[PDB]
Amino acid sequence: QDEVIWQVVGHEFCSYRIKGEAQNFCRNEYNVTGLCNRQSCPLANSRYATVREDNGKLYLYMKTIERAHFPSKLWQRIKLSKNYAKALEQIDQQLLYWPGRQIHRCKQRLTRLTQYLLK
Amino acid sequence: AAKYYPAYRENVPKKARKAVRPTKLRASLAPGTVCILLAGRFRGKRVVVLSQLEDTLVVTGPYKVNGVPIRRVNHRYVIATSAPKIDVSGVSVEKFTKAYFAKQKRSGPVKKDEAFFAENAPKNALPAERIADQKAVDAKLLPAIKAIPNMKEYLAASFALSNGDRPHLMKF
Amino acid sequence: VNIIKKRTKPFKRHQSDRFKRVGESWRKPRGIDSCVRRRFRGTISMPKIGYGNNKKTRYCMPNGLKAFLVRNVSDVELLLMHNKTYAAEIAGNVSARKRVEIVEKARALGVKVTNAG
Amino acid sequence: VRYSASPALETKCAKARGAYLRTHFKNSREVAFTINGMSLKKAFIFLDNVKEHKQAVPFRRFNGGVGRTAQGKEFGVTQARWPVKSVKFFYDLLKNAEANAEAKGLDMDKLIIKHVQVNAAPKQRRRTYRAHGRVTAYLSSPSHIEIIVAEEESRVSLKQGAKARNLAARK
Amino acid sequence: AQGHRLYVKAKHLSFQRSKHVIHPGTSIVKIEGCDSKEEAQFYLGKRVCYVYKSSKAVRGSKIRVIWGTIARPHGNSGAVRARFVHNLPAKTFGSSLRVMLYPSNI
RNA sequence: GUACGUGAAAUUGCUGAAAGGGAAGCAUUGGAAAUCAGUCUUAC
RNA sequence: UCUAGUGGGCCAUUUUUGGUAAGCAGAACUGGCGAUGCGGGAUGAACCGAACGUGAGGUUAAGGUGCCGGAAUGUACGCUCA
RNA sequence: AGAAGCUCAGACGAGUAGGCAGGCGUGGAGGUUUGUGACGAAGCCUUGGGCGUGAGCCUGGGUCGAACAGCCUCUAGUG
Repeated sequence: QDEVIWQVVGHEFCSYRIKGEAQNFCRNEYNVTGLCNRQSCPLANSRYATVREDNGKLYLYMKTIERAHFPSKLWQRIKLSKNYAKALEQIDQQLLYWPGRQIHRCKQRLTRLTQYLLK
Repeated sequence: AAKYYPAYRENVPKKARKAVRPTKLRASLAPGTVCILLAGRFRGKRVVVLSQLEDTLVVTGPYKVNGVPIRRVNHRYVIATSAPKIDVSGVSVEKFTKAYFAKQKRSGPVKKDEAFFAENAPKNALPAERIADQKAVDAKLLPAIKAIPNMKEYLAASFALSNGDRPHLMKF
Repeated sequence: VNIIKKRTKPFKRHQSDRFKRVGESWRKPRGIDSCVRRRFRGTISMPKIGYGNNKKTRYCMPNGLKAFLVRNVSDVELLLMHNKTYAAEIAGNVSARKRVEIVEKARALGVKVTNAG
Repeated sequence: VRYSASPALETKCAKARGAYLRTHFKNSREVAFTINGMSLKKAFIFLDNVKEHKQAVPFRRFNGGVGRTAQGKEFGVTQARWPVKSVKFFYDLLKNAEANAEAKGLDMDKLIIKHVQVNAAPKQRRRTYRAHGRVTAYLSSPSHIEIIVAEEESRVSLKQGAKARNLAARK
Repeated sequence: AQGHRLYVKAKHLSFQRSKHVIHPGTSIVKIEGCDSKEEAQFYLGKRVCYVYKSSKAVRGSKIRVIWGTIARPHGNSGAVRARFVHNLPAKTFGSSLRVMLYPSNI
């Protein structure tokens, strides 16, 4: 079923997919890499995590297989407002067991957002 | 660990197998040889080789003869001559190293000024120890070229090519 | 890997210099007697797949980045994780207000702007 | 309507325009090229001389079949004519430009023809009847003329720096 | 004034070419006194340059130089092939070049 | 400015530059002259 | 399995017929040109060599090295005076 | 690891008539993009820059004044 979703949305129309002439960018509000791919596909992965920026505050999102039918409680929010290091250990801790290799990607994403926040 | 990691997994270069081995200089560039400088500000000067450094030759035509201080000169920019050898066994050559001739580190794009050019110069910059070393090597080198005739003024002169001279036929 | 261009001059259409009705845009000569089609020595060359550039350095600017067209701030944030691969290029129809907003967005991201000035 | 040239700044210049003037564009161009650059007063003297056949307008571009004359030698040419219709139009415009300079407060002694250009005006067209029941064009080539009168008209390397210092300053 | 000229005088003869096709990347150079390929072997790898004069002052210099290296002998009459950092202009056919004595091995 | 939105090309005049001993255009390579971007400056 | 174009050819090697002969007409075998650039034969559709993605270096083919023109006004032995 | 992706190796590359494949461009339709726009859309001019083997595409400056575009599909009086 998760593969059905990817075969429907990945290669064709998707509101978070931005195809230009040779490449795919994924702006989806719950992705980390920024690119379109099942491994990183937020909608087609039932267990997946992300970080995004908001008003000087970092946010980590997670979602599971249990709450798929209820979009309202489907995604889970946590807020971060501390320095980078501690913000790193939070993602490390929150993901040392959950995604598999998203730990490094969201460390990279948290990196870029904190440079945004200082600027 | 670190702060603000790059968003790109760094590409470490493959382990190179290029081992540095000592340079085998030309068999005719023995210490004490009279050589001809081909490039640089002292092109055409005749100099006396002191020692062979890692890549170049630590060389000076006696500063009281032709005014060429102690310099490194790359071995590809000298024509070694067949002139009689000068005794350079009695002069210390261990203190002439890459560190000795090394320039001051800059690591920045800012440079150049009229006062900068007014700086350096022989009057400034030039250490008293460097002057003393030049005088000491002069004291140890002049007696040999005084003893063998015509070599003092030979070192003073400047090499030049004339009409009809063909360097492949000519030997030095 | 530095960028190498197999060819720098454009492939201009044959006889576009002599006739104004014939444009510079490359057209393949279909003529039965065409000197350029038959590849006579001294005639203009034709586009060939051998002229294609290295896949690693293709579409790359001399600085190594790829100019990705940008029309609003959300277009800039798409380059958040690819600021050493792409360079923002503000579209020509974007007004001055969003042009300033995109520039400050891109400078915050650390994304280079090809036409910032 | 704006003029062709960067001058016509009204602080130190004058200009005058003529449009749809029914005279030959080729003759007007030759007159304009001849008078371009001479002083306004001497331009008037030349134009009266052309009207009186004392001087001739050299024909340089549109010279096909134009006869030879001795009055072209001061321009180093053999073909020259005396187009009086074109010269009359140019005289009227130059008088208008001089009047504009007068009202603007310029100096008549120092004025020169800084810019003069002739452009082709739309053709009015007429009919001429040929042999074998054929009709063709009897076109007229008018000219737009515009005139503007006005007044008057390293880093050095380290080795290079050291060489320069030790040679110049030391001696 | 004969206390200088640490170079050997040479002349740019032509590009390397067939009967009808030229190859401007490499040039043919006649070094004076070089009359055989055995003599050309001495001049192999030497640093050859084209020195010319311009009105514009680049870095305060009226003299600008294009450098190059002798690559191989050409023919039997002592002519050599030379590769320059910028291909020599075709207007220099018959002009003079300076062949230094470095990189020296003598 | 009614010869009126925008105003292309052919073609034309002016200006600046350049070229030219019975065509011109083109391709290739570099020179000259004009013009211009990248890169850099930093980050660690 | 379905379908395109084609159903005017031409030249050379060798064999051969008609012909006074022909840059003529007709065939056989093969190779080519047509559909093919490149090196060479000054020049040329089929001759010689070689068949072609974009380039760098090296080396050759056919053919050349007095000058035009890249490359010995080379070597050896004669012949030739027009 | 847009598995329609990534990676390794080898051979190879002429072409009219003609066949096939993948792409570029145009008008209109459905969906989509918190899409661009009178703080200048479309169009036009350009000895500016950039990308692509190419069809082309983007951009700086100038002019201009009311609309237009990216992507997925549909379509045709489409070069």
